[PDB]
Amino acid sequence: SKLRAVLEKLKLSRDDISTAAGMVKGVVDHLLLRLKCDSAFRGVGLLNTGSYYEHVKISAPNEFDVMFKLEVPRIQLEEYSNTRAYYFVKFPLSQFLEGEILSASKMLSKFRKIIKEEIDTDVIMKRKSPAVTLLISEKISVDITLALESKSSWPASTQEGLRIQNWLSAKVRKQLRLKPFYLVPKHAKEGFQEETWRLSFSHIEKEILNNHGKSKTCCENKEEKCCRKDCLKLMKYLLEQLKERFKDEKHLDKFSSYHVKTAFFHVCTQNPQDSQWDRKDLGLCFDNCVTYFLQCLRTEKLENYFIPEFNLFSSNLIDKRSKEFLTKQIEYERNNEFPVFD
Ligand SMILES: Nc1ncnc2c1ncn2[C@@H]1O[C@H](COP(=O)(O)OP(=O)(O)NP(=O)(O)O)[C@@H](O)[C@H]1O
Ligand SMILES: Nc1ccc(-c2cc(Cl)c(Cl)c3[nH]c4c(c23)CN(C(=O)CO)CC4)cn1
Ligand SMILES: [Mg+2]
Ligand SMILES: [Mg+2]
Ligand SMILES: [Zn+2]
Repeated sequence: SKLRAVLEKLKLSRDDISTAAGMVKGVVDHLLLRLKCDSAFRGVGLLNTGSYYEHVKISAPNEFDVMFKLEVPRIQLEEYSNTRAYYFVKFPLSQFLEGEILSASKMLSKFRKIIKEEIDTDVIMKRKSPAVTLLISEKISVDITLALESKSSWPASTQEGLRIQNWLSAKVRKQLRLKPFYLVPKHAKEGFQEETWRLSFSHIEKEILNNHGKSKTCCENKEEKCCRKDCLKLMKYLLEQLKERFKDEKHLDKFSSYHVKTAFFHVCTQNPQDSQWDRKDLGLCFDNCVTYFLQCLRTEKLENYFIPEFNLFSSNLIDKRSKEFLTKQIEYERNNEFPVFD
């Protein structure tokens, strides 16, 4: 009942939803119209992503993630430095070519420049993530991310990813792998290799979260109201609260809600049946998520759900001392019934 009461507090107000949805639409629509006038961005289209469009945004609808996707035919990818997730792209995009290489930084710079010049709305741009980040009315943040869309087969680094066959089905895995993949202008470390792009499957994360049960009717009727999204919301709030309490501790700076989202997908793979997420077992299901995440921190292993050889918890990305620090705080919370929720 304590956790149910937490979830009630995390619910988004209907009035805040209605107001925020309109504020975002006015800004997104204006920017799309302007970008389409530029020869380079003429084919841009909207793809809504992230927690709001997955219905796992908590507390307030004050942060929205959108991709401005651009179909680019006939791309050839070259993996950068065995990073598994970062690539060079080769083939009105000639202005962005360095030789045969399509520069992520040059395309992002023009995209940001156009947005900056274009912004009944108070809109400011936050300093230069692949996103151009806007703040509407001092309240609503919007991450606008240029994304190249490729309709080709997914890169080889994904061959063993997306291990959903025992949960969502092999047929679904095959359908999802026929969808496009995206490249966003987030550069690999080098200093950054400023031509490099990063693979993204944010659209598939949304597809899974909004169609998340083994039963096709999961969450469509009162007898099948599972606790999967509630558990992700509680894990997100646990991490948010810890990061806020420890905001002056560097140890928590590199953790993000994507770490809990990725751990959560792995728990769904481990626990594929809807009866393992029954509403009446909320506390146990949340505990399964917390203990799984603790195991990831201890073993220093959290594979990207789509790119298994990309380890989000590698010491190259997050120091061992930082993972041990977060382990200590989560263990204290688990051992004391989550006082950070009170
Ligand atoms: N480290 C990462 N690796 C890959 N994709 C990422 C990473 N961080 C963020 N993303 C993607 O960017 C999207 C938006 O990021 P963000 O707004 O930080 O998180 P979110 O999923 O929307 N949850 P929230 O904290 O509620 O905003 C995520 O849903 C992911 O698809
Ligand atoms: N609309 C979207 C969706 C997906 C991506 C995105 C994609 C990839 Cl592959 C990576 Cl590694 C990413 N890292 C970050 C993001 C991102 C976006 N992001 C936030 O949204 C912070 O609130 C920062 C950090 C970007 N914008
Ligand atoms: Mg978000
Ligand atoms: Mg964001
Ligand atoms: Zn469900």
